[PDB]
Amino acid sequence: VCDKTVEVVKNAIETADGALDLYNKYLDQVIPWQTFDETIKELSRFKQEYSQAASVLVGDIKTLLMDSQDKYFEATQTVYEWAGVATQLLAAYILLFDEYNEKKASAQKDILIKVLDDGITKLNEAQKSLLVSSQSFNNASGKLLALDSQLTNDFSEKSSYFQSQVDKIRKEAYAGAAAGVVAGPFGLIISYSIAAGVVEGKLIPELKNKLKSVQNFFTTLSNTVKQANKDIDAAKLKLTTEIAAIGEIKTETETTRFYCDYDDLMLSLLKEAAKKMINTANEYQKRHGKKT
Repeated sequence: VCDKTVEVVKNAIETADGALDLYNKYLDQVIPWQTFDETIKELSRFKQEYSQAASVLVGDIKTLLMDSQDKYFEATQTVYEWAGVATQLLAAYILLFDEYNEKKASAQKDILIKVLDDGITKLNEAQKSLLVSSQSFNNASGKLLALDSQLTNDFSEKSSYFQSQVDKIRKEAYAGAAAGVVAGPFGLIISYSIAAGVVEGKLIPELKNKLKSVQNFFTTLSNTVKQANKDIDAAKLKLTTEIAAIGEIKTETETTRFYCDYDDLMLSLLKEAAKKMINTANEYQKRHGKKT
């Protein structure tokens, strides 16, 4: 009757492991969290130079990115705790094979069920955080679209904004000395001969270039936020399936007798299945700050 018991336990461990791996090898990897962290820290740059409307957008975008990041870490710390429970519990599971008996088999059953049970609990808590993270990415992406529209309007050659900058640069250059340099918006530095229009219509292309690069930046962020959103959505969807499968597996395990006459292969296969999740959990915790 062993091979059914073996099936159940292997499936239990591998299923739990696969859910953990949706964080460990998917979420932690395919979303550029680090890039987002750098971006958040930079977004206040040049805040006073944006139009009133653009400024509000950029600000709101920053907050929403901070929230998305905060929520992914909230998810991470919940799953971390499960990982820590799983790694110690599965090591005990492995050791209980030593000088096996019916008591130890019963102990193994309690251990597996706890790992599954704690898993369902923690992963479900984590889902709520992932959903919020998702909704903040989504709201951010919408605002990034509005911002792109706002900037096209602002940076348009015939706009009040753009003209207000062209003449500011001109005034400073006429009030300055020849063969100097003039500072513009968003960091721009220009040579006196470009600004004063010694060669007419050659200052504007410099301003256009700067403003376009600002817009290109927000477009790159938009593309990256949109992709992050699909990826987080795909993971949390897949997690809903896996959480439910863990639930069915827990119920089956509860009605499963662990004490049987396992052959050598079966023992090895069971130990290996447990070891693999232990490794996954250790790699996860180490990435998220677990110190030796």
